[PDB]
Amino acid sequence: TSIMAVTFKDGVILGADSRTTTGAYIANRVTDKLTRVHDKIWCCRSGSAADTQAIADIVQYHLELYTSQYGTPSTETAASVFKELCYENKDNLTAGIIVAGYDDKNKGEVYTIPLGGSVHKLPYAIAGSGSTFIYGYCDKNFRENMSKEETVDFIKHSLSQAIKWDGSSGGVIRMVVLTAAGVERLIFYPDEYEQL
Amino acid sequence: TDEFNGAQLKAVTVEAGMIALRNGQSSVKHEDFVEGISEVQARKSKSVSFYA
Amino acid sequence: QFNPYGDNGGTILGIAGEDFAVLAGDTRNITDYSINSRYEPKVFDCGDNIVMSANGFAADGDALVKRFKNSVKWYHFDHNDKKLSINSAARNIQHLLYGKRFFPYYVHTII
Amino acid sequence: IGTGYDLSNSVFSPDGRNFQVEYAVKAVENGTTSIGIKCNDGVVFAVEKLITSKLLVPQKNVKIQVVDRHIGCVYSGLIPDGRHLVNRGREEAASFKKLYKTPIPIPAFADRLGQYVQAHTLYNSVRPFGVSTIFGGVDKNGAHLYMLEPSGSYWGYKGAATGKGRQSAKAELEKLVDHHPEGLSAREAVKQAAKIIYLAHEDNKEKDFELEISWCSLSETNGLHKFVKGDLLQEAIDFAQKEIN
Amino acid sequence: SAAGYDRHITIFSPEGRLYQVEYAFKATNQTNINSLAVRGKDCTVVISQKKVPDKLLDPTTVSYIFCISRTIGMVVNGPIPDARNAALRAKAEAAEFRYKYGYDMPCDVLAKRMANLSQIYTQRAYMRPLGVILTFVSVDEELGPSIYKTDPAGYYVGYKATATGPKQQEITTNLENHFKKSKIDHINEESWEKVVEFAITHMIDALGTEFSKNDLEVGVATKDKFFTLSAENIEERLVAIAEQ
Amino acid sequence: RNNYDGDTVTFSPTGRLFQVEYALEAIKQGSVTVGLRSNTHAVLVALKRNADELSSYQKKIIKCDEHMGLSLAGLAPDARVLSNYLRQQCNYSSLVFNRKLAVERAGHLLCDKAQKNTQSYGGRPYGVGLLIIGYDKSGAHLLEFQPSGNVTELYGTAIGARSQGAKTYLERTLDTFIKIDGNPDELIKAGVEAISQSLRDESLTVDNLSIAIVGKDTPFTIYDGEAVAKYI
Amino acid sequence: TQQPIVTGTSVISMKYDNGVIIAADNLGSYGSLLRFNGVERLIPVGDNTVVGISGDISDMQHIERLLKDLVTENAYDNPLADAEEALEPSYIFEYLATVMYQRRSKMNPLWNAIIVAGVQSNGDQFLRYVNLLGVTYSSPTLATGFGAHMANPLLRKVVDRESDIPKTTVQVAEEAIVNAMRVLYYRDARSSRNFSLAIIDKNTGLTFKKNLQVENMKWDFAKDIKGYG
Repeated sequence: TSIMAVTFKDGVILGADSRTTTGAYIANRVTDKLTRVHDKIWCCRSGSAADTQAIADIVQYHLELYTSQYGTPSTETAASVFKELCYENKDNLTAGIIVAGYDDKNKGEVYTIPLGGSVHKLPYAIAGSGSTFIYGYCDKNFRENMSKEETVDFIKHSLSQAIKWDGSSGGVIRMVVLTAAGVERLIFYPDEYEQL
Repeated sequence: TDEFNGAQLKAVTVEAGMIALRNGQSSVKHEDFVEGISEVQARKSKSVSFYA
Repeated sequence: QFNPYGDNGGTILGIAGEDFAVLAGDTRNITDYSINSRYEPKVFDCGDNIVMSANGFAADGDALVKRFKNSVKWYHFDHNDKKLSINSAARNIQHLLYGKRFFPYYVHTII
Repeated sequence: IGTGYDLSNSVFSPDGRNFQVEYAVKAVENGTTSIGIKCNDGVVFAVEKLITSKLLVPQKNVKIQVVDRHIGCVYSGLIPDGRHLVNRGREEAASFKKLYKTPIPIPAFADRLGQYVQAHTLYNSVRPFGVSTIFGGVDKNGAHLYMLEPSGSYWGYKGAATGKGRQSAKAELEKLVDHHPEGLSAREAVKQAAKIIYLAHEDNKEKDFELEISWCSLSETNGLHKFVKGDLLQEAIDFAQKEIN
Repeated sequence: SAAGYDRHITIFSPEGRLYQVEYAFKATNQTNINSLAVRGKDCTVVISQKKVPDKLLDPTTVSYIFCISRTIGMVVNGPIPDARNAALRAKAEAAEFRYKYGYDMPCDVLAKRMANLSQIYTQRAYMRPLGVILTFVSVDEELGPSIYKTDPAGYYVGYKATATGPKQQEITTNLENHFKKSKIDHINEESWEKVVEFAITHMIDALGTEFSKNDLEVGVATKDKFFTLSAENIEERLVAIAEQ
Repeated sequence: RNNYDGDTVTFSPTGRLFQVEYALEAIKQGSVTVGLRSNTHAVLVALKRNADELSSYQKKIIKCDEHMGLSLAGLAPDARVLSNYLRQQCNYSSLVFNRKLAVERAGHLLCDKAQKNTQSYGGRPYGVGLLIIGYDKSGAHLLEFQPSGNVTELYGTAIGARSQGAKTYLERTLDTFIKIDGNPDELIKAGVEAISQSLRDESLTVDNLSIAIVGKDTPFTIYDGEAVAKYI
Repeated sequence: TQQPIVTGTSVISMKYDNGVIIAADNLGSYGSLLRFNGVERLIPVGDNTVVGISGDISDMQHIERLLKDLVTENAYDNPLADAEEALEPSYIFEYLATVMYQRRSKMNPLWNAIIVAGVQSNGDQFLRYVNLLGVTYSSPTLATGFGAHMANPLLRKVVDRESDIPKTTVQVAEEAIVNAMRVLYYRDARSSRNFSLAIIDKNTGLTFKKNLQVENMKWDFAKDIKGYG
């Protein structure tokens, strides 16, 4: 399952493949992997499904408190709590999570969490099992501060490639736009983007 | 001192000149006043460290 | 898996005279087929007329030697500066070896 | 009074209050003048540290202590008790830095400190604190100054004051709002702190004082806490000396 | 009288009364503020007094209405140490519940558990009552506008509208006149702005004291969000009344 | 009343503790000792008290470490527990950080330790003052420990019984003994004159003198017998 | 029990007369896949010290937060906790070392290769090795991982032994560090054309240089050969 988060001028758009695979049985063909931990922080899940579901829920207990008492958390702040959980479960679990979020003093930000407990700020991120086939492709077409439309077109294509080349990627390309505008869900069907 | 009212304060100073008179002095000093206080109280002036 | 015990070679040698004692040992320290350091102490004074050396794998050994150097400090302190004999030291090391018996240490010790 | 109320610190009187916490405050009265002067580009802390005799060493004891590298704190009242609350603040601060990978917000610090004080009124195998603590710094959202009562009450402060000579101190702060409606620059609020503490030493006049001033300012200390010392401090001394006479 | 009694919360009197608990109903008027919470038909409003008595404080930070969670507000009357302390439990139980049961915690369930916890603090004698009245407001995800007031003993009952603070009696009377006279249990507006305006008016009536934006702070729970109005947002409201 | 004198967790109406105040009385009943220092040297001179003349004295100097040490005035059991805790800290510092911990940094840990027993229900308070000396990279330091647990950095102090005449001596000669650096004999000399003045019902002997010295080129060393025969 | 996950490569250092140079690639490889390019791996501690970490990147981060807490710990109290009682590298060195023995003791090590480089506040150069296995030795020519065997001779022509540290000057040291950087780009799969170089000098302090490019590229014997085929 390939997932990604890429900055642009007005914010960050998170993209993903919503296929869930146990072996060569598809567990569910759809169903998001874009999981909110906050209104302006959303997260991307890949790897082991179970691990990745549970870990996010724990994080939401922490960031519920965070918002209530001590202000909004930043994208860094949400990532630092994932980073501790993944660090302490370095030897017990494996989770590949991209943290991206939208700010009123940074705009769109990307910090990716590898399978271990590191933290690595990048302005774009690719991860999962499906990502290892589109690394060369995304690299050519990345540029700084795109318009919203180009960003969307770029993510659509890159994820279609991962389905073409990997069986654990699939179903709809969901996108979560995070902007000053608000939150937009976006969905697209296979018929359109197979061509593109 | 602490919690010594006007009367008491005079009691220690006058008392401290008596003490000095016995020792061989004919004027008061700093140490003698301290000794005046140890009459108001039942504290021992000089005792070895093994309870104080 | 993590094997917590590496190896760092070296050779020390002890000779008891009859009014003097030497603890000697080479300064070559290795990891595989590299020479790490051209000069590496190995016999460390600990005072009271005790030199200690604990050689084999170097991490386990520094740690052994260090815990014993704390043991000198507490020995003076609680005994009103009693000097530690070579036989009392020998037994004392045995307590450090048995206290890391099921976390066994992999050094040949010569004092 | 007796009958609880002042013998135990979780027992309430018919007055709906606890008289031991008033007594906690009284020990603050006995403690010495400390101010914090909020500014629009920093925060300034000054303290009066009295000199008992001249055998004491100059500039080597304080009540200014730092948490992180950007939150200054100073306490007045009982000195060793006041040390331990800041120390407890550090242990708390460290936990925030571990989990969230970021310095503490000053309003985050204000909440955690007030929980620690309030806990020492819930049990009776514990003693309350008997110190106020002026604190604050600069963070994301700018400079913030808070002051904590031994009551476990806090509010934001454009000027905070505690210790014995605080009557003079509060009036001078309010004049400072009126004369400069931005509360003045942090550089000159150091000098302003020296003139305050010297007037506050007319309440403490029987002995000598040592003026220690510290700051943490957005661009005048480059967002970090440092001691105000050397030609900056010498200035404060001189301005203050000039202006009492 | 007193003979042990009042020094403990596990000591009853001849009457079975626990005296120390009654002292916290006297300890919650110690901030001198008064609150008003009212219901409309798409909101609950809760309004408390804002005392900034020294200009040495920042009028911003001053408040006793705290955001507990997305859908839950709360007003605190009584001491600042116990305000924060009750907010900690409330914030925490609200977050834990959310994650335990996966779903948001209603006004009533937050009100219920806070009281039980308080009760256990009266059962035991290493704890004490937190002497605050807490009034939780939410627009429910299933029962619409709601107000639950939690008293320091740990009684809880819902309300149409409620008042708290020392000067409660005059506010009780006003609010009785209002709903009796309508014969409906709520304010009739479907614009939440005029309900905040209406809440304001009642408050001025009941107290006898005209207000300013330095003497009010207003919390508004609407369905699916909560917000505390800033000083300039209140201000707008007052000039609608004064000249309608 | 002094019905606030029944607890350690109960402040009086004036905001005092009686427990900490009675502990000051215990210093006074404890044996006199003088601290002083110079940029390059620090000394404690202490009066070694016997219970009688079949009694062979008592050590008033406990060696904390090779760069630290303390002396006492007041309770002997109390000096013993806090010396154990302080020695652990010196070992700790040396084990984990390769470092001679600063005297003043050391003193904030001992201050807390005291206040632990002040905060808690049970735990005996401490009714001893300790004079702390050490010599690190930041030169000589002198701390005066209180039964409150407060820490005071001075160039010179005295505590115990009849110790006020030694403070009046040091004040006068304050600037004199500081400037003497690289000369331990003189600093040693000064501590003897101070504690001469204290005396009542006592005369200095060889075995009343215990001099503890650390400095620029000196380990923490306690001097006794034939080596204080040059300073009796 | 920590297994290699995300890995770096090699930290390279030497000593000269007035200071030391420590320098490192910027890389974060998962497997053989170069996942991250341009990962900072030198971490200043004050300005008297840089500790450089390669080995596991997750554990670099854990130690990052410990060194940050080291300065905070030092910074508490004293107006003389910063220039007479500034963090000497020897102190820094020991703190890491103690935590490795104990973590190792739990069959759960912080998986790292660590070289601490810096100049004391006594003025004396300190360059020393520490690692996951707790092995401690001081040598003037240090390198880690592959370069411990591989790129360590180059620096040893320069500094043979303990009496060759004075004979080396800043210029000779600085260039020697560059010649070795080429070796690691060329002949270890763990490569990065970026590197960082940090100068710690007694008369200048810490001067940090980020993203220097390797140069003197040699591939023209590649042109010379048609190989076998």
